[PDB]
Amino acid sequence: MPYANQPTVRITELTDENVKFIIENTDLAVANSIRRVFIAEVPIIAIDWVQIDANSSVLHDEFIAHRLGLIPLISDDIVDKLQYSRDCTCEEFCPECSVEFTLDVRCNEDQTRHVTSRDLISNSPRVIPVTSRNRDNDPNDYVEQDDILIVKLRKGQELRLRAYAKKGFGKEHAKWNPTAGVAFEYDPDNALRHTVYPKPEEWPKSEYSELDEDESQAPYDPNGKPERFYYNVESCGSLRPETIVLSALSGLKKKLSDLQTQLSHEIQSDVLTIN
Amino acid sequence: MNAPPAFESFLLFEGEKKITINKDTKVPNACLFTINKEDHTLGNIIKSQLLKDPQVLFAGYKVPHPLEHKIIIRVQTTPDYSPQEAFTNAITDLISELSLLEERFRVAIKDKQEGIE
Amino acid sequence: MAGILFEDIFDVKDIDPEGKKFDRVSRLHCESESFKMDLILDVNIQIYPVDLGDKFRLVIASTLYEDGTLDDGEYNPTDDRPSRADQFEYVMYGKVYRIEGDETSTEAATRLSAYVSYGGLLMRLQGDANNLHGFEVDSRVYLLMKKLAF
Amino acid sequence: QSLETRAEIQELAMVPRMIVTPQSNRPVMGIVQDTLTAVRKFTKRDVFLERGEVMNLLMFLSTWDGKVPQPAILKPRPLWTGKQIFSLIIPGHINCIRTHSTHPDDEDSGPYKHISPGDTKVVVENGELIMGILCKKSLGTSAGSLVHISY
Amino acid sequence: PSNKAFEKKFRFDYTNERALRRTLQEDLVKDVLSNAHIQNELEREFERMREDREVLRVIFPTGDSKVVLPCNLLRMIWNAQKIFHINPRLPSDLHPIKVVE
Amino acid sequence: MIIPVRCFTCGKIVGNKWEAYLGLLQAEYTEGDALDALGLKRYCCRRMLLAHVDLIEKLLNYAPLEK
Ligand SMILES: [Zn+2]
Ligand SMILES: [Zn+2]
Repeated sequence: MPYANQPTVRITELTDENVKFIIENTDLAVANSIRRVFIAEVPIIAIDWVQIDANSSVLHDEFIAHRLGLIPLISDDIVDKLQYSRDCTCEEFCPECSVEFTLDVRCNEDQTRHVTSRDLISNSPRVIPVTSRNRDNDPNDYVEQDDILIVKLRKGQELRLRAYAKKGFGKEHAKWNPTAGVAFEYDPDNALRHTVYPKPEEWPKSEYSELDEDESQAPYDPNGKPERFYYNVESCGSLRPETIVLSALSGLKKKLSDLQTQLSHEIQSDVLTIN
Repeated sequence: MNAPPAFESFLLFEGEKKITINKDTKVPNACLFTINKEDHTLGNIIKSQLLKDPQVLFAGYKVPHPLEHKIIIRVQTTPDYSPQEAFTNAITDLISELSLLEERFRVAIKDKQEGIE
Repeated sequence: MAGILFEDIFDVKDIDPEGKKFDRVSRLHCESESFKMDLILDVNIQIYPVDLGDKFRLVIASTLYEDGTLDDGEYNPTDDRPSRADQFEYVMYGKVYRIEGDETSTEAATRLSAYVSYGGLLMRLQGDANNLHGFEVDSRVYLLMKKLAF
Repeated sequence: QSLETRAEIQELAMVPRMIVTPQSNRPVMGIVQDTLTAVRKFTKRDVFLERGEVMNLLMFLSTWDGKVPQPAILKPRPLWTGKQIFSLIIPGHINCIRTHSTHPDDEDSGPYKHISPGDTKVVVENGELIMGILCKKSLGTSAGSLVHISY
Repeated sequence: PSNKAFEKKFRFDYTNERALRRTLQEDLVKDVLSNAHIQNELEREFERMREDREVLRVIFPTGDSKVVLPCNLLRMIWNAQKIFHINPRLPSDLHPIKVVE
Repeated sequence: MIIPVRCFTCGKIVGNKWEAYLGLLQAEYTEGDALDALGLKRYCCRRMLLAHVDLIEKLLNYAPLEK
């Protein structure tokens, strides 16, 4: 339609972790809905079934199962071709809808052993390993760098289990969050008066509020509308930041186009003559 | 264990339609859409695209209850244009802005940034 | 153009009486150029920054389209009829709820005060030759402020 | 466990009938906590709403007429005052002056000083809120609250 | 309070002070100013009001005017005025005897 | 009982930063600087680690890791 504006993007900054950008000339409802997709709708792989062969550790089993689900997983190369479990024709699991992990450790040593993310092995090809320690040459590598201490073991304890990771999205459980956090900010100088400051001098100025550099603090304009939203998406590490954004928009496109097909389905099946 | 299974928050049931349209009994050229298993994320944005249109007299949505996944969208248009076509255009236009946003973001990434992969 | 019930250019005596105030509303105290009328009116100071010392032109009418009823509103953006002065800078819609004047003795009916309510924003007007246009029933009054003169 | 006791309950002990208690002919139940604070804050006549939010509030209301009211401010841009949207909520056309006794003003001698509307005192007429701010004395378990008159 | 004040506010005068010969407020009632019977019956009404006022002073010696009673007659009159669109400045259209009976 | 994978409030993974922290405190008495080097900017992620108590260490010491 003629009244759709071309918004606009600018990437301010990009790292292996963060992606920080500005969206301009668009609606807040768009900005807010797109921020919500970054959390909930972007799909990923995380452990979903844990089968415990032997567990002599001082942590109870369901605790091991909890810590273990929550650990992060690379998915970028494979999260797309993977299908959803319920949709897949197979009974239980298969190579085509899930990937398998195996963990086997025993404390035969006199010193306390730690159980870590590297000790967890993918029966699936090393296309989808755990986040930490693989292709590395990583300056983020410090001391142990176990990514997670699944448990500690004293001389005599042992741990054997199987796990099946599956594709799903954050609306269903928090283990599937593809974000470390999501900053969102709009109209930093409070031109539009969406908040009303009592004694405005008592508030600090963000890094986006530098415009008048002065201390005049918030010049008013009532003819304005919300424009130019600032973002800073931050990667949990399990999916690189730009891929989070591109997959979010596509998923949102997929969800919208589908609602259009059902709305079409109303005009095709049960001919739209009710109203 | 009186808690519902978490998938039910978003998975469609085989005995329910994705969308339903009912006519208003009060005023003409009003319509009521029921969207099942879809929260504020879809609803808030479709409300805004309808408000953006200049021929929409009224547009709004309500999620009747937190515990029940369902939203309703009521729309009222001028005595000339039908509310269904406005809804069709509202998504299609929204599809167009988001596609252009995805295009513009991707090309923006295509800037000589060296950590794109 | 709407049929005119009342029309005059007023000058502002004060913008903050007693001082209790609020914010985003201000209570005007005014005096008419015909000096036979007085006026008190609440206004949205946030979007229409008025100031003391300048004469403002105000008009009040019960209609917009030609010279007939229309209070059925929902206001309808789609109307394109140039019947509206629309050239005015500040417009408010409301009803008149109360009117007052000496009404006891011989003749009585001496001058007149009218009380109006624009959605919670109040107005008080005093007069005499405006008795044909005042009520304590009937909604549909529009308050137009324009030009702010020179 | 039968239609007979279900009939008896529906007619005698059903909650909506239990509003005004025969102990002291007043409301047993009124608008309480946050909503009560939120009503005061909403009815102050410095509160203005733009087309988008008014429609959403209209949307949450049940027995809405279907017609959208004309905003108390036409220009530069349409705005509805808070009193105006509260006034759709009042059923039919009940009436009551006062029924505020809010801290406001100057008890005993302020209303006698010009009736400079002072906005404090609440007046409702023909089912529309004309002026004032709503509080526990208007909305609460009061003898003359809006709620009592509505019943 | 004040017997004189009660008399002033309640009594329907017939001597008609030169303030619009009954043609103020009331309408055609200017035509029933010449009626003897209507004068005696209202004079009878006022006679009951002095006797009621006397009994009511015995019932409530303390002098409180707050009593529990049904209907709330005054709010009803307001509901009545508001709906029929009654303008209190316009002249009346009501016969006093219709009211008393 | 051992530091949780991912901070409650937001999600930033945090168990990985525990072993690193005991090393920094041994090196320096700068809890401010220690938390900073680990990258725990915002304080929700910071309370997580700053307020943890590693009970596991006392718990492991029982011999009978056999029942
Ligand atoms: Zn499968
Ligand atoms: Zn955190």
